[PDB]
Order: sequence, then C-alpha cells, then structure tokens
Amino acid sequence: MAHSPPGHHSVTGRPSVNGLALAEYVIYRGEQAYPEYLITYQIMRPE
Amino acid sequence: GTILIDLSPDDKEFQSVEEEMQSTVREHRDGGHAGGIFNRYNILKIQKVCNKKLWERYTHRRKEVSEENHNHANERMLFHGSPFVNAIIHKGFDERHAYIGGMFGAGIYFAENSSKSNQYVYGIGGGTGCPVHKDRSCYICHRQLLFCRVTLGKSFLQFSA
Ligand SMILES: O=c1cc(-c2ccc(Cl)cc2)oc2ccccc12
Ligand SMILES: [Zn+2]
Repeated sequence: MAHSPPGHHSVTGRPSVNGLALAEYVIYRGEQAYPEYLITYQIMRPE
Repeated sequence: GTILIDLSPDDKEFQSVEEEMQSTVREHRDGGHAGGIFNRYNILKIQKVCNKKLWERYTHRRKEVSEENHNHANERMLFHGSPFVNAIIHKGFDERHAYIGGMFGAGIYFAENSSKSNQYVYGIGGGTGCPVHKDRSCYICHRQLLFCRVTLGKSFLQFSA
C-alpha cells in the first residue's frame, strides 16, 4: 500500500470530464474505513 | 467477532441505505462492460455489520485524524465493491484489499456512485463476471456491496478524467 500525499489522509478523485460522475476516494490505511452495511442485490435488466 | 444483523425493509435505516444505493446509479463510459447494463437494483437484503474490535480500530484512527485536522474527521458513507467482501467484514480492511494499479496509487478505493463499486464486485474490470455464468452482466446471480464509514481527514484533491 502507498502512502497518503504528505500532509493528507486520503485522496479525492474529482471527475473532470464526465459531468455526471460522482467522486471516488482512496485511503491508505485500512483502519480508516469500517464496513457498516452489507448489501445483497441483483442488477435489473432494463425494460 | 463479526455478527450480521438483518435489517427489516420497514426499518428507516434499510430504506435510507436502499435509497443511497439506487439513487447513485449512473451510466458508465464502458457501456456496461465491467458492471453490467442496468438502471437500478433489486435489493434482496441489507445487514448491519457488527464487530467491536474493528469498530474500535476505526474510531481510534478517526480520533487521530480528527485531532490532526481541526477536530474534523471528514467522515463519509461510501460504497466498496470487492471480491474480498467476506474477508473484509470478518477481518477489516487491509493491504490485501487495495487496488494496486489504481489511478491514485495502491490504496483502498471507495465510490459515491454505487454503480462504480458494482464494477469491482467480480474483480477489476468485472473480472470474468459471475462465478456461475461467467457473465459480468448477470441478472440472476446475487451480488454484494459494502456501504462503509470512511474517514477522509484532509483529502488531497486530484482533478482527473
Ligand atoms: O469499490 C471500489 C472497489 C475497488 C476495488 C479495486 C480493486 C480490488 Cl482488488 C478490489 C476493489 O475499486 C474501486 C475503484 C474506484 C471506485 C470504487 C472502487
Ligand atoms: Zn450468474
């Protein structure tokens, strides 16, 4: 695992092309996330 | 140490988690190649993941971060899709769960868009799709995503395509 950029705790990937995309985020220490909900699902075929 | 508690669909907590899942689906630039073609999900179950040791590990780090960032953890709720979902819920996130070739370096990646995280449930690029039918767009096989509490602290902003 890499390290956060110095003076930071994470990286934010801001979409700069696809205006409909939301952000993605990266952490470099597993202790910085807790898996709070487990969601079981199917994707649905469009009609 | 992990216990999974089923939420009732009548429970407000079920409903708010479902709504975040469904409302953050978008179309992807791959036309559905990695994650499948869909506009919405059939949510079959939502479970709360309860592990005291992992929770304490998290809040300990969250306090450290907070104290380095003017008492602001910058905590978010984000999606994570992974083939290692079963290991993560029992043992926590770690180096084994990182995306080694990710655009932002080897770290653990999370998404605001549930459909982004859906792209990784069967592996990077959707791998070979579901174990049963080898179909990245399988409408039959049950998938699992995590909705996770994430401490961002001071986050480095990367503008990117
Ligand atoms: O949910 C994610 C899981 C992962 C992921 C990547 C590799 C591996 Cl081995 C496991 C999960 O990558 C993402 C990249 C961007 C946004 C979200 C994710
Ligand atoms: Zn299948």
